Amino acid sequence: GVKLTTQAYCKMVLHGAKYPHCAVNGLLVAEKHHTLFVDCIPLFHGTLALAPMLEVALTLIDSWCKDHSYVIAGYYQANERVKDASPNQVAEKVASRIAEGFSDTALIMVDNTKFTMDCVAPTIHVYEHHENRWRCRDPHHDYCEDWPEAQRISASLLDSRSYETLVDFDNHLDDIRNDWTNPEINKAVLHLC
Amino acid sequence: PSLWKGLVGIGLFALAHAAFSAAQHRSYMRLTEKEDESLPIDIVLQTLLAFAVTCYGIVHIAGEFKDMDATSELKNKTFDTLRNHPSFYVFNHRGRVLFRP
Repeated sequence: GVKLTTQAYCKMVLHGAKYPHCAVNGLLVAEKHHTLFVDCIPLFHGTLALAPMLEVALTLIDSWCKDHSYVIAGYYQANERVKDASPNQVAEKVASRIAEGFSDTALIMVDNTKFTMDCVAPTIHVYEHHENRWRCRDPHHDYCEDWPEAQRISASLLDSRSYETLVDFDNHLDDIRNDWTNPEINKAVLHLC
Repeated sequence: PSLWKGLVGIGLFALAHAAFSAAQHRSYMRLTEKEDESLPIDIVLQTLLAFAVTCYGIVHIAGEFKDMDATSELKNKTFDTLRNHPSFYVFNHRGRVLFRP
């Protein structure tokens, strides 16, 4: 297991729900169970098979994490079709690039079928790097620090229509004054426990 | 706002009143058969003021100009609204699942 925290799960769900018709992806950081994640940074939505902006975002996020003593350890993606949950070339390339700087990196795929309103399941598939390929390490595990609190908080945030304030890196490139660290979501998840 | 319509209406009404006054004065004068050609000054002042006010009011309602530079309204356009093609919409995504599955 990887034991995702609550903030990362809530931000991932909010980013996935903000643009239902598009494909979204972001980054997962961890502090320098197995490897406890701290939070996630949503990167892009729409068309994802383009190099330069992804490279710029990776460099900026890596520098910011290095300043605050973090390390990029996971990559989460969600496709567009409701019946498609397998990794593509872009996700494999990015995860392989990340793996060279940090061991046992995670490839997270969001499952659209289990994307219910409040909760039915963690709706997450976790892939681990074995030799030169990736395998679905899914022994029906619990990849969360505490499932009930996390699902309750995610359901409350979704019901409160709080995804209209989430801002990713694309919105930061559109207007510089936006913030990709999302302090409002952190405050909301701190107050709502 | 909408005050210019009232202003132009008042100007037109004043011009019509001046026209009626001038016609009535001419009709009265032709009765007495006086060849002095006396045009009262107040009527001239009233009609000139009404014409000036009406023209000033009507010059402010014709519309507003627009820049001829073709790259002026695209400074705020973003790629979020440019990638949406209404003719190729597909409703097979996670939006249906999230809202009343």
